[PDB]
Amino acid sequence: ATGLALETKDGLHLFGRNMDIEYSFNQSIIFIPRNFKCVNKSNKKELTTKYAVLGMGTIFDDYPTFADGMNEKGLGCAGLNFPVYVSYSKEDIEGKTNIPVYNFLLWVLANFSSVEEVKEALKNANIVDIPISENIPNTTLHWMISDITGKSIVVEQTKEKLNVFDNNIGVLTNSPTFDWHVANLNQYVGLRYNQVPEFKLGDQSLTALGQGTGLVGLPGDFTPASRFIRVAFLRDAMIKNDKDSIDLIEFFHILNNVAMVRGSTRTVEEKSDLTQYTSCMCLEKGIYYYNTYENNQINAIDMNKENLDGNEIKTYKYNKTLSINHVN
Amino acid sequence: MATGLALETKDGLHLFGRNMDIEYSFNQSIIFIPRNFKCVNKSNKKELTTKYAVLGMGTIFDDYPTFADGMNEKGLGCAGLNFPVYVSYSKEDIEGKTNIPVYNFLLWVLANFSSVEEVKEALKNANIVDIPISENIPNTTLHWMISDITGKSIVVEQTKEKLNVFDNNIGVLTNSPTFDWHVANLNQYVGLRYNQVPEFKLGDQSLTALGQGTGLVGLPGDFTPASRFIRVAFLRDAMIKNDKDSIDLIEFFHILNNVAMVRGSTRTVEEKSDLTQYTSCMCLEKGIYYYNTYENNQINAIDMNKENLDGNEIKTYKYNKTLSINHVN
Amino acid sequence: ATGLALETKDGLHLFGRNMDIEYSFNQSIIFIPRNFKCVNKSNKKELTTKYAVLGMGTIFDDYPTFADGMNEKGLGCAGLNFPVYVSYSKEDIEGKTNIPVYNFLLWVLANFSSVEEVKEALKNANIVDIPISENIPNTTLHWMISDITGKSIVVEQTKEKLNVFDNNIGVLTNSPTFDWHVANLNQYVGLRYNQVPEFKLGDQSLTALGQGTGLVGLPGDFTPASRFIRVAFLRDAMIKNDKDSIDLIEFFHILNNVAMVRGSTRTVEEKSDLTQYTSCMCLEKGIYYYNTYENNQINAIDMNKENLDGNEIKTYKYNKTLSINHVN
Amino acid sequence: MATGLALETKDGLHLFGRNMDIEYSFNQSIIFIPRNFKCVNKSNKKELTTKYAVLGMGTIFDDYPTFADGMNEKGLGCAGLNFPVYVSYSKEDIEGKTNIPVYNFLLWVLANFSSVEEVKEALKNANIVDIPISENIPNTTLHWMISDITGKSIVVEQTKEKLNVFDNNIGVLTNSPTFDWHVANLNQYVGLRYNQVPEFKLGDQSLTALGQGTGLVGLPGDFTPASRFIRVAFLRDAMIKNDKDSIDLIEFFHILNNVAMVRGSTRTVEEKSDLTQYTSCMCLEKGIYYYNTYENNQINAIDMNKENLDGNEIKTYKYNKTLSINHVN
Repeated sequence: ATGLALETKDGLHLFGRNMDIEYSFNQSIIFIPRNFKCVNKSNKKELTTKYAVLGMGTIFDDYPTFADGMNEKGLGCAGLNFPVYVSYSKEDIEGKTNIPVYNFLLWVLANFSSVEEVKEALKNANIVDIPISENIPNTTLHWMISDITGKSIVVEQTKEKLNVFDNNIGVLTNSPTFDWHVANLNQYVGLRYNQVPEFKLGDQSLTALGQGTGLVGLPGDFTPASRFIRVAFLRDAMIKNDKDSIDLIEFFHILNNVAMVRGSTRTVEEKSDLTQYTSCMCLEKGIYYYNTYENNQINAIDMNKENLDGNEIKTYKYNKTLSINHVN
Repeated sequence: MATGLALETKDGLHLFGRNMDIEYSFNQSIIFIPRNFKCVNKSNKKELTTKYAVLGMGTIFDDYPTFADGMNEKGLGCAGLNFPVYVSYSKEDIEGKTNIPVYNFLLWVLANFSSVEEVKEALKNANIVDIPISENIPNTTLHWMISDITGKSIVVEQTKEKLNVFDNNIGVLTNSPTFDWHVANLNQYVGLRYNQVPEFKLGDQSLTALGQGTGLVGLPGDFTPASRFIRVAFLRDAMIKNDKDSIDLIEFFHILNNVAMVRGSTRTVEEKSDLTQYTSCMCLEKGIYYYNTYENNQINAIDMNKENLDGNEIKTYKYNKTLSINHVN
Repeated sequence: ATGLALETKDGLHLFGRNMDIEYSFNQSIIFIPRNFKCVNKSNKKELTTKYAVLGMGTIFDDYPTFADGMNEKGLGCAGLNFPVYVSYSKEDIEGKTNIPVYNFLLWVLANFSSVEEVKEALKNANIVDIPISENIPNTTLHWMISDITGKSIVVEQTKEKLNVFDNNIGVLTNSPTFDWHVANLNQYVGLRYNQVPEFKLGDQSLTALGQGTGLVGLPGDFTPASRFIRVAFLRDAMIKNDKDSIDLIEFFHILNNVAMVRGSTRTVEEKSDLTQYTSCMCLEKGIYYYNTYENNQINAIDMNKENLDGNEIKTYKYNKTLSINHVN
Repeated sequence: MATGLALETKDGLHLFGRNMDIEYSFNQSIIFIPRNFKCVNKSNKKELTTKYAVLGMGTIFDDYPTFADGMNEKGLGCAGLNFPVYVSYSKEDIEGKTNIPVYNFLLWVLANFSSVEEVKEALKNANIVDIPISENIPNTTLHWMISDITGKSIVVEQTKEKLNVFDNNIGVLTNSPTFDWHVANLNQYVGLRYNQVPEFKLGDQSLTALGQGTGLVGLPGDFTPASRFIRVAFLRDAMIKNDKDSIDLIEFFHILNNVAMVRGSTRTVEEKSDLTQYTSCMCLEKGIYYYNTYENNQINAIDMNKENLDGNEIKTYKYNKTLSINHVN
């Protein structure tokens, strides 16, 4: 799983993700209008949305849970895998605003409008390991949150406390912790985007045989660490050199580089780990762009073309049928 | 440029295409040439009458077509990839050989021959000469990949000594150094593993895998011809080994997406961004030319069978640079 | 700077280091006998040794400061560079056992006999930034401590508190923090010591053209992180496969691999960064083995061949003259 | 095996030697042969009378010497390194050529020739034949490096087609693939920097160097012939570029120590540990053979000028495997 935040040539903010899994999770695009009451049948817990929500997820006993999404105010949140360094409390903690793991994403999007608003509420917050339904256990997760100011934060609950890191890298991946990755970036300060044409090795002259010689040392594998490295420097390079050319498609070019291909990443259960879908949320415009592994054409769902004061949940069929434009 | 790829689908169809990695636009369009079309080079008066119908990406200077990558009606496909050094074109013609200009080699293969085996025989007494398409447009240093409906592919490189015709059992191609160098370089990566390594007992310390893809650690991530060659070769192999039965059109694109250049991270000495301008994919049996671009990632299809193969006009199609979004609601 | 701990084929414990610097620090081997009073002229601070000390260091106004050394009871300590993540308090902290940076190494060796003894005292301890002399500022440091039990710890004072990590890796380098390096090891679980002879790449057969194919992916550079990786896996490989063959010279073979060579590592001041010396302490026998960049022959100083109840500091000239054995 | 290295000291003396990377012992000792010594192979009755005095590492089977690496009185040095594939020895003799057995090539160079230029000319009509030193001891697949007091070095590799004699402007050598492959592989690492990169501004995030040697990130750390070749080549270059005036005997060892194999980390398929058994260094002008071992790291010197160069006996010296400690007190 890879998370990305970007700013277009005309002020707009793009925030999305790569979902990297070896399976399906019955996912669909889910729309929730303003003032919508949600009741969990299992534990009788209630949530009424203050803002309209649009994102990817699934529904259990009429209860919506999200993998990533955005609200009407331009706040976006993505839930990425966090294998070993995560730590949830099994029961509620007194004083703290206790949030069930499955419900954290919705809680961010339904209640708040800005990154700052989320920051403040998260000071007295705690993630509790209570499942959505009794035999549907919570997954190991950590979240990236971004808004229309261009600022992004990272939520990671360790054994010590709930950490809210400022994300000045603009990207998130998976384990280890965020501070580990930021420090790991220092190991790669020798990388150069500019072409290195020649090298004088004494009597022998060494000439570059192709482009991209200045990046030799970049890891090519699909581990969380390597993917963090690639996506961070690819992003940096684009901002530095081609800021005026950043539009919707550039978001996908960066993430495609860290996308898992069928066959190359095999689990111990002998399944192929794929980048099943890539989403991108235009926060200002309230549009959920996404494409899948089977169908690469960008599909757009606009929340402003729905009734935000509606009474029902609207869902959209996950598109896994390749769409080709026939020229002749 | 470039990365070349050949692949066999679950239904047993053969896909052959390429990435084009240049930092500019060469005014390209998709060119179609019918059977028995006489192509007249106005600069040097050289004729070419096509035996088979031809379709692919290229450009036209003075009514004369030249290809970067294409295919014919017989399911023979050819792609032209950059080859900086290690290539020597004969300045003047050679006596006894079949003298073929650099710009014209690609069309020569597609217009005259139906199969790879037919090309191999004809290339025994062949030479590539350094004659420009016009006066002011010099020839680019090129090397080619040719594939057909049998599943076999060849690499054609002209060195100072001779014109080499390698067998391509890897199914891939990039750029300099020579093909034989790249094959030998694969041996460095015999320790790569597609399977997950979950743990390692470091004496007293237990090391557990942080995420997926630990076996492929050591793979290069950069965009040099060599590093791109290794990635595309092993990614391909992995898909054949584990998922032979799921190979289809879009799998071709996923493989090449990994070795695709991104804006900003590959900067030429003339401070310009090198990008994967377009990715083409030719379904050889069906004669359909699929392609997307850096600007528009939707695959566009151009079927040559929908045209009159006995026509008398070269037909072109505009190069799509406008993103095609599907508005769901 | 690289630190290493090892166990011989016959029970003995070897602990030492690589000193990687672009300069000289007027270093010499320093011997201190039992019950020796040390008075700092600058700040009038006092220290009387409970145990005899032997190690590498220098002397300012009759005050000894150590880079690495051991005591008579078999406790060893090495002080390695810790650039950015270190944090010393400028003044003393009440309650805590405040220790000046320059004096920490001696404080460990003079007062305690075992790793456990040091662990206990370090619970209420703090490192204070007080210089040895007014214009001789303290360096950014973190320490590895090991004894005759085979156990090793790592002392790192961050902004939060004083951390004592259990070193089950048997090695130490430089920044980032120890927990960062231990986590970074997970990225390299795919490494194999065993030869990978062939690979079936479909119709093409790939055959190994030399030995050591299973290690492809190992970093070759001389950064603290890469050197941590190499030295940790080289150590592991030796324990696993050739435990019965581990003697004194094996210690040097491991560290030589991570040793800096003249010319390759240039500082911003255009100086060549070298592995100036490599020390190795046989903790049981009380022998300080070491060799330098100029002279590679192992030189041995035995503390038991000195008067441990003596009255003076004994020093030994740092050997930088190559010693060759003439066979004929 | 192996890694070969040539280096020029501050005083202008020429050092040539090698690492030997085998997982066993081949009963080796330092062999000395005086002028005009007749070496008689008892198995196949072939003669060799030396023109110059010879010294180096090797072994003796049936009173006949064979070298792994050595030098002569004239300052010509030669080393034999492993060459798994890409080498083809002629099974039987070739008509017209100078037929030289594999085991005998090293001594042939040192006994008959004084300079590299003299060797080059003689190698024009030369061939390496696959004749064993005895009946039951087969020839190892080898390739050689020859250097002299001029500072010039050559690489000699016999392929299926011809006997190649490359110029060595890198001053280094390892093993398979061929020399020309390794030279081309250096081009992949043009972005390596000996100088420290202190910082990198990643937009909003400031990245500062954790330690020293950030420019050389991307360098391979493993012990394959290729990875060893790259490290030894650039480490050498760095020392010449920045510290030309500090080059002396021990600098030779520091360079090779980096590409030296450590016990346990290089495991053969026969589950044995591959080690750098010995590291030799020949001072060509002075005729002194310096060497250390895996067991004893102290450099041992054997001066050939201290012997009677007009002697009538082959003289040997025991291979030192006992650690030499200097007891200070």
